[PDB]
Amino acid sequence: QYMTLEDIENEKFTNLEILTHLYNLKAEIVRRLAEQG
Amino acid sequence: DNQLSLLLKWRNDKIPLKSASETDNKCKVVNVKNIFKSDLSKYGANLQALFINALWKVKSRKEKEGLNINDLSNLKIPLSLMKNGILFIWSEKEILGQIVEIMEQKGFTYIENFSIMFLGLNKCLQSINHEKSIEQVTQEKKFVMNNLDILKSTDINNLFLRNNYPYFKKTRHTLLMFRRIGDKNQKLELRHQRTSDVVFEVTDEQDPSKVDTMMKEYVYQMIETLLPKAQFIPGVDKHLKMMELFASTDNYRPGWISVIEK
Amino acid sequence: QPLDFTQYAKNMRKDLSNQDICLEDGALNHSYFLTKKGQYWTPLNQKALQRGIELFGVGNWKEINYDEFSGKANIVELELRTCMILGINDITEYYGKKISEEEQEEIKKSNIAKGKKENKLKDNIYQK
Amino acid sequence: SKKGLQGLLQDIEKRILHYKQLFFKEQNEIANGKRSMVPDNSIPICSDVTKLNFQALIDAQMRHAGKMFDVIMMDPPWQDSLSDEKIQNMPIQSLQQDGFIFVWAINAKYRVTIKMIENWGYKLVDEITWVKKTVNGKIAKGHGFYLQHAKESCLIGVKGDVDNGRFKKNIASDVIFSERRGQSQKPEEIYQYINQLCPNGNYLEIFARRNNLHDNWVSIGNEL
Ligand SMILES: C[S@@+](CC[C@H](N)C(=O)[O-])C[C@H]1O[C@@H](n2cnc3c(N)ncnc32)[C@H](O)[C@@H]1O
Repeated sequence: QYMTLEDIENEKFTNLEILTHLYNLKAEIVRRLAEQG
Repeated sequence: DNQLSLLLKWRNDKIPLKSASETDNKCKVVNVKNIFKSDLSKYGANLQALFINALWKVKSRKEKEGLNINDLSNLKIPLSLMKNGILFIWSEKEILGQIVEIMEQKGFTYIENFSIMFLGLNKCLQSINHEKSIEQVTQEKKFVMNNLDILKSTDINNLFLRNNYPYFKKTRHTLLMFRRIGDKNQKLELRHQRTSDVVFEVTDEQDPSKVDTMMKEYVYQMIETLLPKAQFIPGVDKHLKMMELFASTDNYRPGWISVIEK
Repeated sequence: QPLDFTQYAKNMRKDLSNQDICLEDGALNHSYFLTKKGQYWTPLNQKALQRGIELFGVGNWKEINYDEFSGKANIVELELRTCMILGINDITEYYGKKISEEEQEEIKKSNIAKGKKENKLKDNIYQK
Repeated sequence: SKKGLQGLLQDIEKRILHYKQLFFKEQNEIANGKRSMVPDNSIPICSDVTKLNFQALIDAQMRHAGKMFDVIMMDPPWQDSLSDEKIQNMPIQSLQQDGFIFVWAINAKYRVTIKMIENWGYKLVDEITWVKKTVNGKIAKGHGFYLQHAKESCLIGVKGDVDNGRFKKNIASDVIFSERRGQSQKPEEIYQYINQLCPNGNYLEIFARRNNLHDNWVSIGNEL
């Protein structure tokens, strides 16, 4: 999803889905850091 | 635990409506030899509700007199009698689809079914403690209603009236409701979702199909709530817009045409 | 004439069920039936990941996805499965190592042994 | 944004570690033989009933059991939503020679279901009504047009020889007072009722999710 941690931490989501949500969020923070630099 | 003070709440709220006199203008009591072979268009017009209080002769009802299903096709419901309205039929499990098929041959689309869960009177009495006349049956129904705070511990599945049937035990009665749209731009006003599609009734084991008083009143109030302008109020209403077939010979409900098979 | 329902179910799963629904002997593959539909890791997918690590440097997952998975795979799942295969949760030091299929078991055993030695063996993964 | 953003970076590290181990643990349990909630003697089919070779199913059932299905339950996707014609075109005439059909029907498709039972050679003989129950025990009244729908009707038709050794008569109940367990998720009691009707028989479910997989059931679905 996005910066909303509660959406990516849903119990309905499975661990693979949750984990790829965290990895997409990680990519977003990396992109924001690259935009900062 | 079973919430029967709420499932059977209506048995403490709804009162039987008093029967109107035959010499009164609020009822139309008509007597016919055979309802299925009688021109009903002479006994009412522009109907909105037609509740056929049909008691069927089915193999489940052992050695009990009732209407034959094959005669229902002989019934005539012309557009003059009912143009745009709702028809109510007591349905048994072995002649369910046939009824629907018959109702398809007379322009009545299936729109609803109203099901009565049946709670065993003897089972409820045994849970309280541990041929019967209708006065006695009503007496123990009221006794069960009064003693409902101590019956809540018993599971609801042990109270269901599981009567004999070839395939699945009969713990339900059905009132199929059909509609006739008829002409266009003639809107049948309906107050929607004002009655539960399922009800619970404590019944006797011998004849669950023959619905007793205080519960036929539930069906009457469902019909009158579903079709508001079909209710006959004197002064600005020329004709009665409700009519019931095979009605009780002593209880003529006001606002209805009482058709008695005599 | 009773019917052996275990054998009957096994034979029917052999006949009219997917290769992921049942196993080779007809036994019900429970691995398929506790992950979401369309997210199951087949043994063919494991062999494809092993062949992709042999063919391409481990760490570059777009190439593996477009070559040995026909583009229908998750990069996250590929990274997690290579972490399982190497036995180490963090594969940063294994970036583009290009490890062969017949050799990867040695590093898996080495990481598992380091997990026992350093008391970091949490569920068959060297928690470094 | 700004410093707390990389603070979130530490956060998006920490969780992505912990969940990782959790996933690994689950997969490790997958490696060391973890049983699923579905039973062992379940026969799942993952195919669309439009494209599924029913003749293969018929031949497999003939060569593995020697007899056709005894109960065929069905929860059709009424208008993925299959049309009425495509649901009707399903070859239930060949999937059953002597037994019962247990097809669920919403109100809007109540009549056509009675048509389908009539068009498949069955004769409609029963109805089982599932009254939806709330968590407290009350009636789960839904939404309707004429009445507040608080029921789901499963129409039961019968086809042929029933007075044989199987198909116990006068069993169970025609009413299931069970709770609502999910979206379009049928009660489990009907399965028990089916086991009350036909003990240790062969049964078929045409539109079955993963929760409808039971013992001695040949379930069909697309998300199975
Ligand atoms: C009414 S729901 C059935 C729910 C199920 N009986 C339960 O209790 O969980 C319809 C289901 O049928 C399945 N289905 C839909 N379209 C299908 C198709 N074309 N062929 C086979 N199965 C289909 C899907 O799993 C869908 O959720």
